[PDB]
Amino acid sequence: KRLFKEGSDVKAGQQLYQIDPATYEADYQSAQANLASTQEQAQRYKLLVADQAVSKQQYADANAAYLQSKAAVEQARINLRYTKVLSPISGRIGRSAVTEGAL
Amino acid sequence: KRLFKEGSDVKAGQQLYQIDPATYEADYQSAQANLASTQEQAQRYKLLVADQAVSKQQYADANAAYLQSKAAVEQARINLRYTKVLSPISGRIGRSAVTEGALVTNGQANAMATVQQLDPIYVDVTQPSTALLRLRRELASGQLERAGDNAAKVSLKLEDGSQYPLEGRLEFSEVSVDEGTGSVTIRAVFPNPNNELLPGMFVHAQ
Amino acid sequence: KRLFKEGSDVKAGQQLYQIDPATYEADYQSAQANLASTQEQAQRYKLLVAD
Amino acid sequence: SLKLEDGSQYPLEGRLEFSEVSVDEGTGSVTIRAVFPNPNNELLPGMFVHAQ
Repeated sequence: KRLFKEGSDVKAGQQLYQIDPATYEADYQSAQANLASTQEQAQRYKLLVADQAVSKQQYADANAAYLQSKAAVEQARINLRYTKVLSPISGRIGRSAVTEGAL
Repeated sequence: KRLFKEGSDVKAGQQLYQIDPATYEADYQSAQANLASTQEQAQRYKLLVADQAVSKQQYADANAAYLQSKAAVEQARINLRYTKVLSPISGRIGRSAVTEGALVTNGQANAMATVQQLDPIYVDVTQPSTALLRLRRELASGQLERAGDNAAKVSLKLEDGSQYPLEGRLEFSEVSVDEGTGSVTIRAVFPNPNNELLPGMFVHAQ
Repeated sequence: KRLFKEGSDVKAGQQLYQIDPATYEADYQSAQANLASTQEQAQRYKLLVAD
Repeated sequence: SLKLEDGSQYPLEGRLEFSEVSVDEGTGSVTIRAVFPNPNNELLPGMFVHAQ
């Protein structure tokens, strides 16, 4: 959708466009699922090496994936956020040089 | 299939194309099968740790796969949904630049079809910034037939010279300015219920 | 469910139990989805080698 | 005050800041900016005008 009237007045921070978020929203929820998982996995292993119950290697590999996840999620979050195009400033906005459905 | 007549009228939300859903529909059903499985597996293990019957590790790995599945299904669902191309808006759709049996890719540059709303229809008029101010005044006073909160009533004279049977509003809100020539462009809105008016016509608002 | 009264009379062919079909029913629909897919894929390719 | 290209006299009055904004080192000319209020959008960019 292109939620603004060509020639109208918009406020800085106002959503001007909406990029189909279906998948971004999807990847993000996916990412978070993963993180929630790995995080736990790690936090647990962190107490097992503490008791020799698990090799330093294992806990390493664990905390390794945990970081990877945390990383992925943040990146997912950012892309999702960008699906809502906003107006950098406040002023009069003109014609939309892009058509709905455009790519 | 390409379920629409080139040159016809489509309603927003109307299926315009149908991408072979064979595999997507297949992957989706597949995904759901998997989820249905892992989900149960997890829900069970959740009661086993509750009774030490199973290590926290196992229940973890379980709920882990469960989440992965739930994830996959949702993604499957979305792709399947996209196999049914729909019209973003209501209007007149032209000639499909894609024929049944063709291969289409998500991200492809060229666009399959193009819909257009032609009723009402705009008439882009360009005047010198000064001239627009003038009329804006003539409106504020009364020298002009107030059409709306900020528009004047206007008639249209086609290129051939004929008088367009209907009357439209000429909104004074600027839509674009040519900082170069300093010219302004405003829009008139006329009714076009019989599609007598088409884009590109050179006309004159009176 | 265990749809029968202990001590009752049952007829041969009568459902006596019901195992949660949730997944089986799921795998089956899944399977058919797949087949419907591959089948088409094949039937098409059968005419392409032909040419 | 501002006088439009049609000769009209823009009602509102504005500031003419003297801090230079740019210099055409070629012609040595200097460019400064006036700041007028435009609450009704009567004023649009690209208008050739005179600051009085």
